[PDB]
Amino acid sequence: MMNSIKFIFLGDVYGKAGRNIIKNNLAQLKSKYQADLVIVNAENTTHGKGLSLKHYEFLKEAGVNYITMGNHTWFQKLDLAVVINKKDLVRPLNLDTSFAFHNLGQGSLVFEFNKAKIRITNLLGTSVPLPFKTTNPFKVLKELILKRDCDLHIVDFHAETTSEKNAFCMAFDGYVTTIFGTHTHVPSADLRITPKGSAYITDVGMCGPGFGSVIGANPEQSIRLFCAGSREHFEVSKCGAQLNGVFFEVDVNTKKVIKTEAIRIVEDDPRYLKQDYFNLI
Ligand SMILES: [Fe+3]
Ligand SMILES: [Fe+3]
Repeated sequence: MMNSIKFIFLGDVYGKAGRNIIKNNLAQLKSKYQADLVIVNAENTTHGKGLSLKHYEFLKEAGVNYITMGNHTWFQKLDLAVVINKKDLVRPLNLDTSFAFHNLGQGSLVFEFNKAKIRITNLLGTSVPLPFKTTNPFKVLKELILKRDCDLHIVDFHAETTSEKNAFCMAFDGYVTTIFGTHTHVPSADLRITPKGSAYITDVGMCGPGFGSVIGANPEQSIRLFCAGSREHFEVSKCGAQLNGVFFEVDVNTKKVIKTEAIRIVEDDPRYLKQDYFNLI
């Protein structure tokens, strides 16, 4: 018989484009994989940064069960007290006490699902430039692990560097169920069940604007930044869309990952064809 739990983890939700492609495909995907639970990083949901209450309910009504965040966790000030306090939402645990919000919400949570105590933890890589101070991710997660209270442990490591990501993978490989990297907005072809029985991927990717955008932003301001050096406001792209995620199923008994598959959907937009960014635009 052997009962397992089938999950679906989606990368950084970015703007209206990300919101829409998830609403239009989650049911189908949930059905295709017979998924039991859906987890998503929603750090870029509202206007490319943070999550409004309105958008939190949207994701919730779209089928999302749990949410992890990142460096833009606290941008939507108006509803943060209410949003990040949501019981099924986890923010970076890795926060230094000098930072306001160091105690606003959960950095890790536990719930049980069919004879299984499941833990979801979110952390910030030391390689990510932040306006505030953070504690060491490696040390923090190690201490949490030594607390030994969970059969499954899902980790969303929001980091910038491939070296920090893989060093993290090497450090906690068998001590956790999954180590999924996020933050670069580009999926890696890294996905696999590790030699120790965990699931790993350098970066899940993003759920937001598609080809014709720069990591979710309008190309114009981006090209200018890298050319002239102008600091002109970033703008959310409305060009097409992409959905990136990971499907994985554990085994409640051995609590080892038994299967993994990368999930990807790309929608091109004809409006990109009319663009001529070459005129360093
Ligand atoms: Fe992001
Ligand atoms: Fe980020």
